[PDB]
Amino acid sequence: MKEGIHPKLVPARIICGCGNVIETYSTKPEIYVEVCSKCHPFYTGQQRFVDTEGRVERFQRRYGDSYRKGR
Amino acid sequence: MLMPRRMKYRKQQRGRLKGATKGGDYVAFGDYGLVALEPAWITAQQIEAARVAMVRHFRRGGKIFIRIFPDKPYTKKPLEVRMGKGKGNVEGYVAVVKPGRVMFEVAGVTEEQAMEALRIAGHKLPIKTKIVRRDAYDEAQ
Amino acid sequence: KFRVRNRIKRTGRLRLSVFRSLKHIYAQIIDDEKGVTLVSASSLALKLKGNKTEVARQVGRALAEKALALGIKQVAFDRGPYKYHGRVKALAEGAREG
Amino acid sequence: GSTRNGRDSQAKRLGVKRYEGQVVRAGNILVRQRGTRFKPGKNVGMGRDFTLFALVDGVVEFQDRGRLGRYVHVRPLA
Amino acid sequence: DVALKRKYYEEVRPELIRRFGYQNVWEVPRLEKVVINQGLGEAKEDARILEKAAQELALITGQKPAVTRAKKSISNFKLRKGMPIGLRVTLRRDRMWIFLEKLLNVALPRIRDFRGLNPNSFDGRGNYNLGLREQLIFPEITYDMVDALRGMDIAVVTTAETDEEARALLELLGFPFRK
Amino acid sequence: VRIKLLLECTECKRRNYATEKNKRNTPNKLELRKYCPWCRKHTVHREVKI
RNA sequence: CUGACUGGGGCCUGUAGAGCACUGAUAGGGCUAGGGGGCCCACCAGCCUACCAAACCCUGUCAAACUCCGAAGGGUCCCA
RNA sequence: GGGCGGUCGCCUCCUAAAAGGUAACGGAGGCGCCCAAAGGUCCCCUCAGGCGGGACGGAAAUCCGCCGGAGAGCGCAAGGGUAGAAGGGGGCCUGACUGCGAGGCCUGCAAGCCGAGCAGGGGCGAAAGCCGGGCCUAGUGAACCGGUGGUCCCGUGUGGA
RNA sequence: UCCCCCGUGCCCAUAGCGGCGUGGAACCACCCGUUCCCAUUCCGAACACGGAAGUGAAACGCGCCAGCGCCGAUGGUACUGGGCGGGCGACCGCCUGGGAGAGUAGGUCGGUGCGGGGG
Ligand SMILES: [Mg+2]
Ligand SMILES: [Mg+2]
Ligand SMILES: [Mg+2]
Ligand SMILES: [Mg+2]
Ligand SMILES: [Mg+2]
Ligand SMILES: [Mg+2]
Ligand SMILES: [Mg+2]
Ligand SMILES: [Mg+2]
Ligand SMILES: [Mg+2]
Ligand SMILES: [Mg+2]
Ligand SMILES: [Mg+2]
Ligand SMILES: [Mg+2]
Ligand SMILES: [Mg+2]
Ligand SMILES: [Mg+2]
Ligand SMILES: [Mg+2]
Ligand SMILES: [Mg+2]
Ligand SMILES: [Mg+2]
Ligand SMILES: [Mg+2]
Repeated sequence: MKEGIHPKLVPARIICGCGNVIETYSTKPEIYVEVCSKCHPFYTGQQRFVDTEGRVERFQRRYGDSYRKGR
Repeated sequence: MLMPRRMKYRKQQRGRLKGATKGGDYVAFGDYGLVALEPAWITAQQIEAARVAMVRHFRRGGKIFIRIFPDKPYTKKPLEVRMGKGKGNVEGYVAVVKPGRVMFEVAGVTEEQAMEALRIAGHKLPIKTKIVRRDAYDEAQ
Repeated sequence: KFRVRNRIKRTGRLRLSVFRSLKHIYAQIIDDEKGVTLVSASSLALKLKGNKTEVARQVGRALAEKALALGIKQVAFDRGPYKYHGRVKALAEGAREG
Repeated sequence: GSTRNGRDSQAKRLGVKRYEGQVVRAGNILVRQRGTRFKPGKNVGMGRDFTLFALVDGVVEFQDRGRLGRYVHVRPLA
Repeated sequence: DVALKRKYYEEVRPELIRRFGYQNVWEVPRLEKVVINQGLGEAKEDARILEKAAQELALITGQKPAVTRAKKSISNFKLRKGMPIGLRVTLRRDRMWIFLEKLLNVALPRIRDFRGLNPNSFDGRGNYNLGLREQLIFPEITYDMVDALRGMDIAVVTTAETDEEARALLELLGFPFRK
Repeated sequence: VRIKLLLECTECKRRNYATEKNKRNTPNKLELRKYCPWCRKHTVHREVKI
């Protein structure tokens, strides 16, 4: 036990982001968002940054056919 | 020459030369062996003078085997110095050998060339050292 | 390989051995360098009471009256694996007196 | 060119002073030992410098047997 | 009390049957202890010891960790005897699951790296140091006592022998895979 | 020698001494001690400058 | 009648001898932490080292200040 | 041979010939100290390394598991011994007492060392039991002349000094 | 008058190490909790207390496996009191007794007391 420096860990409720958070143990009730953020086989939780969010007029096929004109 | 690179103590004693061999009679490495017969010391100059007299004698084949190692420092006082006042300086490490111990063992050298080579290196040593060949006198069961 | 071995000193040459299992306890009194157990009082060999720490009073009176019945007084006490805490088997007869 | 080291300590002169099969009195030193080469048995006491002596008088006996060290046993006479 | 205990009892104990295990009662693998260490971070954060990681650590899991000594004065890293530098704690109870279910669900998001951690960090006899980097940003602590990066180190010790028998447990308990 | 400050402990009420040191370098300043006198039967003892 | 010495019983040692399990040096052989390094490759995605070499295991050794071992003897005590 | 140089005391190992002793201007080294805890009692734990890992990390900081029986440590050089503690951690205390001390080791003598136990009064432990300093061997100096406290013993006819 | 298990011993690695079995009705261990007497540089892991619904997985006992380790015989010298000789020396030879250490055969994974429980 050792009552003393060891606190009682007063109950406080977290804001229940991804289902029910593991319940009232610590007095820190605040997260940013999205406790799990995915089901955790990591189902492509993307926010479409500098990579292929803009896919029009680049990473495309322009300037004619599939380039039979080569030789 | 050669010398042991590390020692517990620098100087040590002499002792006696009795006892038969305390190991080192069976060859177990080569096909021949130069075996001693009289108790004496083997200086590193006697090791070098007998080791050069093999590689300069026979060439291009035959590995030479030495089974002697000097760990006894020969202690000699400087010249024109009276007695006492501590021990002398260390000049060259010597190797104690017993009679019936095999010192030099040629490898890959035939009969008529190994008898000659061990005969040349036999005169570099102050000991009556006869020559033995590979026999069935091993320590196997 | 845990052992404390408070049984190693043996200045007093006559000790009371104590074994506490997790179910019940039992105790003996040994005579040293001879290997003869004089008297003993064992729970579930005489099956005195169910609660394991309430055993110590009745086996203290029982082993005390059997020790005085066998006529040995100057005894001792071991503490080999266990702390002197919880069960005490305190007595007021026999020279252990604790 | 002088003598480097030529001094030596005076011997403290340890050793076994009472062998077994010897009648002793209460207080005889059984062995003067440097370290505890002998472990106390019955009626044997140690001192400051690991010296063990007899507590009672009688015929002494060694080597009850090993696995912990050599034993000294001052056995009384009956 | 109960914190993902249904995933502890009917997602582990019958799941370790028909493909793993010798299917008696106790050689099915389970959790014995999960040690957690500070180890000063990089080096000594101060010349004199300050004992505040016991306070924010007692905030995040509500218990004081023992500040233990140092070894022989090698003095290449100004090593010394005394003035304890340990900050180690095991604390195995249901209080283990009180904090381990918090960091089990809060630490895999809310810190940025490649998605997850090594399945090659398993060791012999199944004791598995997992080794998170820092987490003083979002262990829901709100920047309390920002001295340095000041991470910690976790080892979740299983019971069974092989890495396939701890690997049988841990990502069926919810760990990531292939870094 | 010259660090030990070898001294003797006084009766702290009447007369005797006990002859044991107390270091001046390490701050072992004004160390109380109980010791056995002859007449006063295990009273307290303190230092003296000699 | 205890003595020098001798016979019957114990106890003790670490010398001769022997040995490498301990403390060090060691003639080779195998394995190769790694290092001038790398044939030279989007660097780890290698390959043999006829380059060096840590540590380990064998065939072999040496020791007054090494002993896992260990006499012949000597000392001591009881009886004759 | 003397002078020059080195040494003069104590401890450790060998020389040293298996009891003890044993020399040389023989070899290898240390000391003129230190700890109110580095002491006593009581209660817990077993080390150093190697392997598999780590978040920084030298291949040594700190943590986990296995192997590891003593190759670590025990203030200090070396030897002995030690985990069935003398080693590391914590509580309480100062026996780091006073009067003695049977019986001994060794010694030419002087010295040096062990000391069960008796009384008074303690400390620790519930007790059994231990404690008259330090795990041990070096860390010192006979005698004479005086210094500081107590003792009120003598104090030169008497009382005092 | 016998087997199994638990305490406590003596033999001092022929007792251990490593692998393979096996046992809980019967003790013992494991386990479920901590509520108080108790505790942790931190934690009921180890001490402590209620138990005991589940178990012999781990540990613990018994049984097997000689390689791992250990013990290790008869001869044979090395060595040596004691006596007699040789060699210029380094050092050797004979007799009388004594008698190793390695190595080889082989042995072993225990032997034997006291007090309790069950049949
Ligand atoms: Mg053990
Ligand atoms: Mg203990
Ligand atoms: Mg215990
Ligand atoms: Mg007579
Ligand atoms: Mg006589
Ligand atoms: Mg005789
Ligand atoms: Mg020798
Ligand atoms: Mg020899
Ligand atoms: Mg004899
Ligand atoms: Mg001697
Ligand atoms: Mg002699
Ligand atoms: Mg101490
Ligand atoms: Mg103790
Ligand atoms: Mg005298
Ligand atoms: Mg000390
Ligand atoms: Mg007058
Ligand atoms: Mg007058
Ligand atoms: Mg000559």
